[PDB]
Amino acid sequence: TTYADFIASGRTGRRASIHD
Amino acid sequence: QESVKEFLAKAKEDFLKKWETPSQNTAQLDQFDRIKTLGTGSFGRVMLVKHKESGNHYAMKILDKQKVVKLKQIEHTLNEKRILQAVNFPFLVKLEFSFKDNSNLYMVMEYVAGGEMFSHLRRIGRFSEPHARFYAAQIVLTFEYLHSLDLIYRDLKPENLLIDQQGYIQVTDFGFAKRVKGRTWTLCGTPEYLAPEIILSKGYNKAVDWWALGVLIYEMAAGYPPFFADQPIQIYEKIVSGKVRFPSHFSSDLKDLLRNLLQVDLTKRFGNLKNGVNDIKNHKWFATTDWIAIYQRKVEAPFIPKFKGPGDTSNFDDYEEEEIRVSINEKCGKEFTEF
Ligand SMILES: Nc1ncnc2c1ncn2[C@@H]1O[C@H](COP(=O)(O)OP(=O)(O)OP(=O)(O)O)[C@@H](O)[C@H]1O
Ligand SMILES: [Mg+2]
Ligand SMILES: [Mg+2]
Repeated sequence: TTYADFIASGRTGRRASIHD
Repeated sequence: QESVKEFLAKAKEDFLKKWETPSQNTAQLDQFDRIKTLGTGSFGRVMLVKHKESGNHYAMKILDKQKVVKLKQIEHTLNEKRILQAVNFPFLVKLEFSFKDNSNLYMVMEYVAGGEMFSHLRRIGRFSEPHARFYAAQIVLTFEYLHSLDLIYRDLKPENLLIDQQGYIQVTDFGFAKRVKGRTWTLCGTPEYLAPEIILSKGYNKAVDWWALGVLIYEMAAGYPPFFADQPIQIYEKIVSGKVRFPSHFSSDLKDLLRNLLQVDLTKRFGNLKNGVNDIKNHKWFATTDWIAIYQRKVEAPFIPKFKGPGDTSNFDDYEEEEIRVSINEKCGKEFTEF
């Protein structure tokens, strides 16, 4: 499922902002 | 809709007064006992603190001046404080004090003890559409307010939205907020929430906030973002494609709203058309939304965080703690004169 693929992925925790 | 344009007009005049003459130096470090880190960032951290004289709790964002200069973030940092001290709105976190010392810049905000929307969303999995709509409505009003002041927010995401004791949203993290009347070009934001025109280095305007609202609503209702992968470059490929698939449980009205917010073509994106924010406020997905009642915070919240006292941090993750160092020599005084 899409949810299962998300939860198994590397970006499910807090996401930092970016700039450059 | 006549009450609101008169409200915005008066709002712009008090904002402009503070924008033109910002407050400075309204407290000092030893007036606060530092208790716990609530979050960290590239240039420092946010700590729960207790103000000695009043006993009130606050969230103190601490920025290392030398590191801000090193990473060429002076303008963004000065933007953040100049804008936050000048705004006033029921869903924006309040800046209560600010000051600097030899080493650091300090922004002391009201402490929003309910924690990040992010934590609650990941814990519960996803929000039902009325729950998601209650939050979305607050962001719609808040962007209406900010954009009327020629401000662009540029970092909407559940990590930057706090839930207060009433269950309402408080927007924090003005680190990329900018007052601009033209287009602007900085690549900044958070990968999953970047509009296509940011990625494509086209120049962009306030419409990127409305795109981000589309991403936020999707993530709140689905429990995962519309564009995800393990690395940003892969996320960017998906965003610019603009192909979006919706969960089977999304209502027809929600899918329609999102097709219009997650619109890759600037010409067609809701929030950016001739009717502006009213295209959003009048969309069928918001038919049950009493916009004035939301603004007045009279709608019952779908969720209320439990707090065991002022100073409770149970709704926040734990972070590694660090001594706050203040040099006996002034660092970067000229760079941050106006702070
Ligand atoms: N007023 C506040 N009350 C309670 N917690 C807060 C408050 N402001 C910030 N925080 C907490 O501290 C965290 C970091 O704050 P903030 O997002 O301003 O830092 P940042 O370094 O700009 O992060 P980024 O740019 O990576 O999103 C927030 O995500 C939130 O968990
Ligand atoms: Mg943040
Ligand atoms: Mg930030």
